[PDB]
Amino acid sequence: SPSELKTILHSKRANLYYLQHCRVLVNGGRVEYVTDEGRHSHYWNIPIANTTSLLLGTGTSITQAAMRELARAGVLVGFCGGGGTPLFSANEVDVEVSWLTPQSEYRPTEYLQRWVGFWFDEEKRLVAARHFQRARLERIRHSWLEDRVLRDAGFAVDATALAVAVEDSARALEQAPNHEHLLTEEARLSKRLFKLAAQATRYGEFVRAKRGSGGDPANRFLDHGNYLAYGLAATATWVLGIPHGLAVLHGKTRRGGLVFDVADLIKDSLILPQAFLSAMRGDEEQDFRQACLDNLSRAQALDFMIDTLKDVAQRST
Amino acid sequence: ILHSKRANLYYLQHCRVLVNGGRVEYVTDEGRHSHYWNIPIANTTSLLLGTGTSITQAAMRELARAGVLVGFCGGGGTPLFSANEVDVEVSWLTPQSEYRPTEYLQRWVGFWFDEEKRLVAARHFQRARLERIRHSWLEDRVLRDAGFAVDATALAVAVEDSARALEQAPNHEHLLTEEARLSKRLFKLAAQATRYGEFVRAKRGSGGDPANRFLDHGNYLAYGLAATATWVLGIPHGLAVLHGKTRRGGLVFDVADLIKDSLILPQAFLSAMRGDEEQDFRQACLDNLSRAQALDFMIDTLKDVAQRST
Amino acid sequence: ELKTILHSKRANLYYLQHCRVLVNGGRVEYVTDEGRHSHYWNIPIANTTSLLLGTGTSITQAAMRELARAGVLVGFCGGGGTPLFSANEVDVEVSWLTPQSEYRPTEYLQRWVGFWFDEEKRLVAARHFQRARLERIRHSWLEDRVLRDAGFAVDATALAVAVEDSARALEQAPNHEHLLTEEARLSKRLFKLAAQATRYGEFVRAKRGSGGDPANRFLDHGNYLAYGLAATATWVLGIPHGLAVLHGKTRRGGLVFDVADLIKDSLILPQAFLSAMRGDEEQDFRQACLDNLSRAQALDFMIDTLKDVAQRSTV
Amino acid sequence: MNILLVSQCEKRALSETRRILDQFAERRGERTWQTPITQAGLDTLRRLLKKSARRNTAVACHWIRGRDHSELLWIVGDASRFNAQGAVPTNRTCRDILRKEDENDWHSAEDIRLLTVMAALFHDIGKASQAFQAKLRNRGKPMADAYRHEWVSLRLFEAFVGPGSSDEDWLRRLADKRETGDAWLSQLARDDRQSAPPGPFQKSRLPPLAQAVGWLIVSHHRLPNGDHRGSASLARLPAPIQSQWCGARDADAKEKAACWQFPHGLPFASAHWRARTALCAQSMLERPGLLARGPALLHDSYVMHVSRLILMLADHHYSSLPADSRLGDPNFPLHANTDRDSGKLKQRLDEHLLGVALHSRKLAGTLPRLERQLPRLARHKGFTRRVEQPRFRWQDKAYDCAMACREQAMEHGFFGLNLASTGCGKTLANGRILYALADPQRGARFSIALGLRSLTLQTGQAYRERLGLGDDDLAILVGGSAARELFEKQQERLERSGSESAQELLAENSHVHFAGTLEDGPLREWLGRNSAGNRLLQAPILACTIDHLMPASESLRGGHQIAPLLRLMTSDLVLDEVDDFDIDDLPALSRLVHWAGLFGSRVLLSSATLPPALVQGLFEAYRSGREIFQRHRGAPGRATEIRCAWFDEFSSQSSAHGAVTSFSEAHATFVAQRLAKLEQLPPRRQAQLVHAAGEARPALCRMADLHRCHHANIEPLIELAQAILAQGAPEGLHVHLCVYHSRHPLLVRSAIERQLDELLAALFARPTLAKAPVAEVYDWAIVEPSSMRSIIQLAGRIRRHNLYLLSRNIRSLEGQNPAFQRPGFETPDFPLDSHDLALLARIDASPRIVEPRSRLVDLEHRRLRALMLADDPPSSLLGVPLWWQTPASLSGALQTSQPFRAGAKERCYSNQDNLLRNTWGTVNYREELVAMAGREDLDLRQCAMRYGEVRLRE
Amino acid sequence: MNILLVSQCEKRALSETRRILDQFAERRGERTWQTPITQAGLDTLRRLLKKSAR
DNA sequence: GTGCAAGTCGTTTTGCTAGAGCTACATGTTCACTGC
DNA sequence: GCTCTAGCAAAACGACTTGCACAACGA
Repeated sequence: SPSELKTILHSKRANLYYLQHCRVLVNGGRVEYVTDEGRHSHYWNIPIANTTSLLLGTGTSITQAAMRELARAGVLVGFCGGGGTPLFSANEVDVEVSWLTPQSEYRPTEYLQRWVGFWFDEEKRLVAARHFQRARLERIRHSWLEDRVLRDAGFAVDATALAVAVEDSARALEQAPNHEHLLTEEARLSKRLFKLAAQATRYGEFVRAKRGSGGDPANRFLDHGNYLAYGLAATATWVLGIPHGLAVLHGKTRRGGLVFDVADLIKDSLILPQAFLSAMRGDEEQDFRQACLDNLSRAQALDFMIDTLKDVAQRST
Repeated sequence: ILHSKRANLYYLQHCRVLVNGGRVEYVTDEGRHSHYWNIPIANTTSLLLGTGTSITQAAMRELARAGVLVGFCGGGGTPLFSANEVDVEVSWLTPQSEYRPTEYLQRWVGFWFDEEKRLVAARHFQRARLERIRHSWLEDRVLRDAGFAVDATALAVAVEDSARALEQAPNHEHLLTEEARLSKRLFKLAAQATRYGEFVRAKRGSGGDPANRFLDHGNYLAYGLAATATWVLGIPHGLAVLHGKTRRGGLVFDVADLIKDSLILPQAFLSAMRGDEEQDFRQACLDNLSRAQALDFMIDTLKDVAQRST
Repeated sequence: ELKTILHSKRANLYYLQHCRVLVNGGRVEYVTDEGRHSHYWNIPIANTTSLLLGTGTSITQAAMRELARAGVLVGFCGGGGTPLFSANEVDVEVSWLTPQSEYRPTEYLQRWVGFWFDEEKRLVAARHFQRARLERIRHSWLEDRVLRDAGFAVDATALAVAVEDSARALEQAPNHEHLLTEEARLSKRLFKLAAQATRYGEFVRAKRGSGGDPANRFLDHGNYLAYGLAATATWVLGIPHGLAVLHGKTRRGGLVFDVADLIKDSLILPQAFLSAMRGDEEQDFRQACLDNLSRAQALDFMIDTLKDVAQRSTV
Repeated sequence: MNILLVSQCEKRALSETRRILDQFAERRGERTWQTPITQAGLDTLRRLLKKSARRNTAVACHWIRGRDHSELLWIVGDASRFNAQGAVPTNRTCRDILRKEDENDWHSAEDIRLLTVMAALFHDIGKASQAFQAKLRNRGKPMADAYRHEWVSLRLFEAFVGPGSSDEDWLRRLADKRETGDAWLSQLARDDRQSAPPGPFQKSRLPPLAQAVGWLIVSHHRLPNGDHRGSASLARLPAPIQSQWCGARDADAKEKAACWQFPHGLPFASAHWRARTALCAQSMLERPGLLARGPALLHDSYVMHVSRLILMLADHHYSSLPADSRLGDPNFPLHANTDRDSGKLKQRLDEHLLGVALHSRKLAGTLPRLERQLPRLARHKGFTRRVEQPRFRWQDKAYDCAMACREQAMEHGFFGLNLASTGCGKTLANGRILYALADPQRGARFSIALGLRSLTLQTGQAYRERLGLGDDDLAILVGGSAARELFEKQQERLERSGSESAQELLAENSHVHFAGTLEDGPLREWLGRNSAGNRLLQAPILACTIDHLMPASESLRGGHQIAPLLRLMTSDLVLDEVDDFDIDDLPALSRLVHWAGLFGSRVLLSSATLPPALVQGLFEAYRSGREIFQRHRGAPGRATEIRCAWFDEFSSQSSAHGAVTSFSEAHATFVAQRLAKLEQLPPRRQAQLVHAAGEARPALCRMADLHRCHHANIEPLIELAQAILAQGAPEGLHVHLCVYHSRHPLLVRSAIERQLDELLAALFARPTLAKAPVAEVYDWAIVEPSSMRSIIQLAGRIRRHNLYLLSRNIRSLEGQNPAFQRPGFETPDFPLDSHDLALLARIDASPRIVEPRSRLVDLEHRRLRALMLADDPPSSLLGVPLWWQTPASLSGALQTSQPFRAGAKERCYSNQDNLLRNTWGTVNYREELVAMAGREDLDLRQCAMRYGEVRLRE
Repeated sequence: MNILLVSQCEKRALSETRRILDQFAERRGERTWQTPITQAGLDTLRRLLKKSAR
């Protein structure tokens, strides 16, 4: 039933699927995806109850009955480009993911009312953006400098340099008078993080590629990881009922911007270390995705994401 | 198949949607002759995949290129499962994604917090609802022929009185209750017309008699249709006008209200008395909804209240 | 190589009744009567450390051979804590079958026999045993939060007084008869404090399986679990079971008893009483005791204790 | 350690798996176990399971590393029974549920279809001119027209669209089927003023979509070709086009007025033509975002060349069809063509237009399925299983390396170099590599091409035997392409009717042997009328000259590009002794390689030596081609990095690369390894080096030392052969002289090659022995110096299974200043300071395989780097990359200024007996011809016309 | 909370059990599942299995 | 007598093929009391 | 078109029957 199925709290479901070259159908009352294997077609199981979302890549198709089931279970479905590229992009247009949100599962009515209460006054939005960044900085510090797992894995980082970078950026964030300056600070923050991550990982010199066009392993992994972050952000913002459109920071170059704004919370605090770490190991995209999802589960990324949205709505009163 | 001439909304069933040769194509039992080929693909169109259908990621790409909303709905199009979120038109977002942002959310929120205006909206909803009762029960005789012969003078008097009451009373709390009294009288009138005998409306699906079950099914379909209307307008479900501000999915119930007693209730009693199957009831309901242009009406109403609220 | 798993790290220990232990398709198994049918059950020999065989059970030669290859101790015992045999003044709690095809190391054996044939050195070994016994019980009953959470509320002050008094008592205890009299007194102390520490009211310790109350029953059964782990420890070092230090002068194969006390008071007593409070069934009590024994790496401690006493007695 | 073990075994294996596991863990399910265990214990368990594992064995081991997380440790046995994370499928069926057949990745098929159909509706409209109609009905003296019909059509098209119009305006007007007014005819810019109107492709005249259609219509018989060929104009090339580019002629003004006269009116009267064009325009307008794409579409080589291909292939086919009435209005006054046999009007003009449009649409729908429906070679034993003799074990190394990067190449493309030395059976290695790159699951398709001036039956038969291939598997194409002379002869004959597209796809002087099925051809509907081309496509594998494929990029006139272009678009390409070309020929080769990468083929270069600058230039061409290609096939947006590969006697290697810099640094690494490794292997040969001061060729033209030690051009070869025949052998020496030059007839060349192949204690038992530069593609040899490539490869002929060099080349003895001009790349711009000739000890490819006036090798390196890497080389500036860095490919300009097989030209040898004026391995022309006519089932004279050809100078 | 489930069902019951469990965990063997899951979820799982037990 | 192995043979499980239907069942609000 | 249901047949699986070997290869 629609109830007795959405019992696993969305912030604790322990899967997130990425699929390519398969058909997502229904078989014997279960939602399954089938892959061609030469000898036979193999049916694979999908535990909709323990699932946050599906990401569907190239050569992939879905049937209506599956949508009925997934909607009942409150699972997001997203159509994306092949393994780290936009679904659509032409000239200076990009559409990273096309989302199918459930509409038959009514969602709480308070967070939405707060959000839409403040979303129509730029100053109040700016305050929200500030809160987003301060949370991001906080997550960066906690994760890089206070996680034993990343350290033991070989992510030895220069504490002092990171600390001064964090303090410098945070002060600049406070100085931010309007959005453009805020985005410039975001850019400066971002690459300084790349620089620190790289040379702390023996990667040597590095540069971030543009619009998913990178060749070296690091850029490819970063591009792929972004979609995992997008998926978690999309479900985080849906479960509170906030429409994707109501962005605060990245809204004016992106459709459904709020997903990206949320994703930044987790883009750099995780993912970014794991991407370089896997590149060092000479891992394979299949492995990088597996390890990345394990980190996201351990760190309770979704819970942090959900809490932050609650707080910033809360804090805007 | 054009499900709403006001929204350019199409219903696809018994077909696969795929991309061959860079054009989105429909693999159907009718081949070249299916009407689906006449579907215009533009930023004005919006699809509703129906029963027995599937779509390829490549198609999703081409539709996104053209900027066409997609949504999955069950039989006949009433239960809307999943769909694309629709953008919001304001001066600070500005992506060039070719997707027709819709401005009604800003209009809605522009007044939703002002209680007096919210009440005015509630009144407007109920005015529309009653006038749709008088229309379907009296002006059109299709129900008369089908067997729903009912007295007019009592119904007209009751509706006139309730309309007179709508223009009065201070707060939502009265409006809800006035509607409830009208509901009770309408139930009594319908039962008398149907010769169904005594009727009592149980809720939360505790009833066992056919009338109750058919009412539940009819309401379920009505809710689905309203959900489709709101999704086309992009208004979130939580910004109710007449239901409580804490009611999960309130708005859809507000919108669903303008057809329940106009189109569902008579059919529920008719089918129960006729002894129809559940499937027959469902088909009859969908036929009634199609004949009445219900979805278009509920779209027009939401647009009208938005414009009127300024 | 079935004997790659180090004995102290092996997982399971089995108690069986009303079944036949036999080989089937290369596996070692035991068969239970289930009504019309009979059911085969699997014994993962490589991951076991010993077997206890009780009422109405039998074994076949092939199974014995397979167990010997894996170095699994085997033991015949009475049902539900009763001795396998007992005359009026005689007890044989367990009859042990030790593997002989596999060859234990030697150094520990040579040290043991080196010191075992004189009274004074045996006295020294006994003192070391008892001191270790006190160490374990103190550490388990004080520094373990698991038992506290389970509901083992104990008076720290009284425990400290009793344990310190006992420790003082060991020193300048003249002869082993005095020493064993002392530890019997210590047992009485522990019985009482534990009982009053678990709301069991007044409790009197029964003797050689004559008890009727649940507490006596469970604790008598636990004695055999301890015997099993002690026997395997002794065999692993390669010491014959006969070279006892305290209990040899009524028991046969005494040393297994002497080693067992290392376990008995520290681990069995709480679980036995706690289960009595919960009124749990015997199977559950054994399962919990088993699980605690693994939790504490108890078999490892018994081995370490024997090694240490060997070294300290060397000089 | 806390383990969960799951079994997927079968039959006997699962009894064994149970026997093992049950000793280590309690069984908690019919196929599952779960217990704690020590790490060492688990390792032992894994070892025991592996010790005896059937192919049916399948066991997976899971670890719970803690609270709320689990991991997969290892799988024993058949890994296919699990996915990566260790899950197991719920159900499986052999039924095809995925149905991947239904849709295809041709993400631009619709665009080309629309452009083609639009062009077809206008392609031959210019034939409505009064001048053309008069020419059509006149059976007497034929007159060359003022302009070709297509140019008239283009001007009509431009007039209809009108200058300055947006694409929407003319599309809308065309779609509105109500409009029929011809007032726009007055706007038509008649070219017959004293003043010349501006080119229709100028910025002000036509919008992008219109420009695309205009180019596609004017280029449906010959590519435009003007005189301006500078870079500044090449970058905007479509705009500079003008009437002079398109075969305009000189004639009286009256005839030009007749060209601009349409007394009978345009096709607008016809009902169909108006309806069909309106429908097509409406469909084009409804296509999403096409108009915005237009400007990029104009410059896209893929879209334009595919559309051109499909356009002629339709026009050529329909022009060969018999007429029909149902199409259009039968009472139309104008006609399209005159029957060649009966010399009468054949097809109505609108009938022709509509027919071509219809057929073009059919082709557009058909083309994506060609790669699905064409014959392929699958499961050939010879390729697959291993080789037994260590001499060739490296070939297995190569096959494995290719098999290790199959699907990567399938996605991104492939660019491999077979760099191995001669005599190592390179043919087999090349074939195996290409077979490896094919999908194992439907089979392979590839072509083998070499640079011979023309190819004989023997080299093909040799390939057939080397590869273990049947006559239905491997096709062989003989001879070489024809010259412009015959084409102009023929267009003079045929332009009288105007059906220039009737010229045969393959010149009938060419012929193909292949013994497979023809009627199965997916293209039979359009190629069955020329069985030669149909056979060319049908054969799963074909061997031919490189010459036969160039018409793809070099067919400036006529539909000769059709067959080879389809071959590239449906099969992979191998180039062997690619370096044997002369310097002026490489630019065309680069064009070919670029297109090979443009249409999704995969390239494998093969040679014993390959200058680094050469491979860099070709690679950058292929990279550019692939980058263009990936915009229209496969998953859009994926980054370009080609799967490069190298093959050798010593090693095999592959790596992805995104740009030239990394590629060259990898290639140089592989060279460094090869030459260093080669120096370890002992030398095999020793070189050595004239009392000739006369100036008279005969007298100066007028072995024993070698025997005691151990036991450039045709004309001088003939001269010295005559001199040797006159002189005879010295004392105590019997000389057997086998002559084999390039001007022997193909029949004779084949026979000589057969004898030499067969003949070259057990040796003395052979029949003949007991009874007693074309060589570059023995116990001792005498060589005239031409270049290092010749020096080494000739040297490779020695003790393959001791050499003396002439200190100078005969042209140097004659004192010619650039003595090596013909054999080498010396030129008056780039000369040597002298022609008198450590490398003498080891004859290795080293000096020219690496790149470091006094060193010919240095001069050649400089020429290569300048010609095809530098942007501003010395002398005239027409570097290679202009081919893809500009819209050049819209014109015949670069094919004109950098022609292929350039210079003095042959004539194929109407009776001309007046011009005629009257050993081992010798061949009698009559005897072999008589035998082979029977083998070929032909009349003797007809057989002679097929194989007696020689490329003599006129 | 980390769970391992095994099914010894047979005939018609086995299909039903697969119908339920497959919606809560990936399948690891012919008859076994393994996944993390919250306590409330597990309670719902058992309740569902009981509802239609055989 | 105990256990192995080769051969038999009754279930039981999976997939294949036609053929037939085309669901998913309340939703008046606000606030005080109850779990982690 | 998609999925579910009913009926079938092939194959896999596990227990039974019988005939017989009687084991386990550093010091």
